[PDB]
Amino acid sequence: SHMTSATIPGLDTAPTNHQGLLSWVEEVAELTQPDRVVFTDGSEEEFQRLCDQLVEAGTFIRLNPEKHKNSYLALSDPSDVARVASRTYICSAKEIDAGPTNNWMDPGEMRSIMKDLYRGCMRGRTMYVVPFCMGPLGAEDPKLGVEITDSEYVVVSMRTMTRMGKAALEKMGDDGFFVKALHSVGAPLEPGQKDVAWPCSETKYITHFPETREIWSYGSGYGGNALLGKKCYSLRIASAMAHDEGWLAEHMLILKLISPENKAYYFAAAFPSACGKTNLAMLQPTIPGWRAETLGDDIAWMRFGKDGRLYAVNPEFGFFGVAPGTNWKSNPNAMRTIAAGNTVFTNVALTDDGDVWWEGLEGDPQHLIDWKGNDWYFRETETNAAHPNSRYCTPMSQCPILAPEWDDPQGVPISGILFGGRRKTTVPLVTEARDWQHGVFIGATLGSEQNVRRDPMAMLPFLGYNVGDYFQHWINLGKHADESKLPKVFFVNWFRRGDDGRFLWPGFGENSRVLKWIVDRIEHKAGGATTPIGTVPAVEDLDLDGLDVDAADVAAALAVDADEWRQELPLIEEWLQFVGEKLPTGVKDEFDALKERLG
Ligand SMILES: Nc1nc2c(ncn2[C@@H]2O[C@H](COP(=O)(O)OP(=O)(O)O)[C@@H](O)[C@H]2O)c(=O)[nH]1
Repeated sequence: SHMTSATIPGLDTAPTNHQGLLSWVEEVAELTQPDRVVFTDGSEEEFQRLCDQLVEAGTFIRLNPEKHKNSYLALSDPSDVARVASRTYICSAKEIDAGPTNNWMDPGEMRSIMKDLYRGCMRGRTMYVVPFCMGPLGAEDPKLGVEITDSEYVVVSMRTMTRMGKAALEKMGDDGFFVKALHSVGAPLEPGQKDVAWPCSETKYITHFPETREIWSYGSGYGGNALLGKKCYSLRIASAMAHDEGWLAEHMLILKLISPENKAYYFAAAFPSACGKTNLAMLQPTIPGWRAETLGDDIAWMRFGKDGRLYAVNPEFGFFGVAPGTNWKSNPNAMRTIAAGNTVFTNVALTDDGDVWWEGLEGDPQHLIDWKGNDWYFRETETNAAHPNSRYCTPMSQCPILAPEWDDPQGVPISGILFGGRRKTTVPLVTEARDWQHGVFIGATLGSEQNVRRDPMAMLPFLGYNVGDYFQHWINLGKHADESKLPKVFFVNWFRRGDDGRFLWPGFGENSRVLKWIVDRIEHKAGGATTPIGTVPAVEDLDLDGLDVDAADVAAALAVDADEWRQELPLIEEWLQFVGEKLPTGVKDEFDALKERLG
C-alpha cells in the first residue's frame, strides 16, 4: 500500500508554477506517505475549516465568543509542553561552525537518523504545505519559507505567526529561493484508528542545516519546536543568512517612542526570555507628553539602508506570548490585544462560562478546568490551573498601540540598541556604551540570573553559527559603517535589589524615565558620569518628577561599585575562554580596557 508520487490525493491538483517546490513536496510525500497533500492558502474560509476540524478532533475547544471572538483552547500532551534545548541541533559541515553555544552532529549522520524517522511518519494524516513570508509582503525580495507539516494545529498558528498562504506562494514565483521547513509530530495512524487530541512522539529532534537553510523537526507539536517561523527561521537560519549577507537577525523587541516635541524614536532591545520586553515593547509612559507604540516584542531583522542608518523590520505576523504573569494591571495593552479574539490559547485554564484564566490574571475564579482537563478549586487545589509556560497566539494587527510603520517593508531607523538581563547586584539601571565596539562587548557579556548565566545578545540558545564569529560579524558591521549613523548602545537593568530584597527601581511604565534619558543622550541633551563601565547618569540626570520614590534607592540603582565590578571580571573572563578560538580580538580588547579602567 505504499503510494507513489502522482497517486497521492491532492498532488495531482498541486500548484506547478514553482517546480523546485513541487519536486520537494513530492519527494517528501513519497517518504512520509500521508493520506493526502494540501497546499494552504491562508484564507479565512480555510482558517475556519481547519479550526472546525480541530474542534472535532478534540484538539480545540471553542471559547465563548462573547468574551473572545473566534478563539480556541488547546491542551497538549503533558510530555510535550515546551521548546527542548538538548534536542536542538545545528548541523553545519564542521563542528567549529556550530561552536560551544550549540549542539552539533555531523549532518550526514543527522540526515541518516531523521530520514529514518520520517519514513512513513505521516500515514493516516493530511500533509500540509504551508507557504509563508517573513516580514511585510511589500518587500521586493523578502525571505520566504514553506513548512510541510502533518499538524493542523501548526497550520493555524502559522497563519497567525507569519504571512501565510497564497501571497507568499506568489512571491516565490517560478524559481524563487525559500527555506525548506519539514515537520512531523511522529504519530502515524493505521486506517480507522482513533487519533488523540495532541499527537507527538517520545523521539524529538529540532535540526537546522545552515548551509542549505533547512529546518527539520520531528516528534513535537509544540511552540518553537513546531512553529518553524518563530525561532528556527527567525533566529537560527536567519542569523546564518545575516552572517553571509551583511545584516543582523536578532532576539529584540522594536519600540517606537514619541517625545513631547512629537519626534519619533525607534529602539531595539535584546532581553532574554522573562526579563521583559513584552512589557517594554508595550510600554505606556508615566510622564506627560511621552507616547509609545510597538513594532514587535521578540524578533528584529536589521539592515543598513542607503543613508547608512540601521533599519529594523519585525519578521513575524503574530504574538506568541507566555500567558501566566500577563494581566490587566501589569500589561493592559497585551490584554487588549488578546481581548479582540482570533487567538489560540495553549495549556491555560477554562472558566465555567468559556473564558480562559491563568495564574496572575485577575478574577479569582472559583472553579476551573485546568490544563490537564481536571477540576480546580480556588484556594484549595495545590497544582497550577494553567501550565507555567502556557501560551497565547494572537494577531499583531489587534494591538491597540501598534505603530503604523508595523507593516512597512522599508523598516524603521534604529537610534538605540538596548541589552539587559536579570541582575540583582552590580549592573546599574542604565549605562551608555563608549562606542560601538564597547557596545558589542556589553552585548557579548550580557548576564542574567536564571548565579549568573552569560546570554550574549539574548541569543544563547538561538545562534545559527559560531558565537565568536557572530561577535566578529557585529564588530565588522560597525567598523565599515558611518559611526555618526550607528545606533547608540545601552545597557539596562530593571532588577537591581537592595539589601532588604526590594527592587530599587519600580520599572514597568516608569522605565519611560530611563528611555527619556536615553533619548536625551542621543540628542546630547543630557549628561552623566564617566565610569569604568560607561556613561551612567546620576539621580539628578533623571526625570523623577511625580515619581514617589526615595532618591537614595535611585542612587543605589545607579551606583557603579568597583569591588562588585572586580568580582564580575573573572566571571566574564571565564565566559570569554568558553567562547573559544573564534573570540574576536576586539572583544578581548574591551575586556582589558574595562579591567584597566577599574584598576
Ligand atoms: N521588577 C520588574 N519586573 C519586570 C519588569 N518588566 C517585566 N518584569 C517582569 O518580568 C516578567 C517577564 O516580563 P515579560 O515582558 O513578559 O518578558 P519577556 O519574556 O522578555 O517578553 C513578568 O513577570 C514581569 O512582570 C520591570 O520593568 N521591573
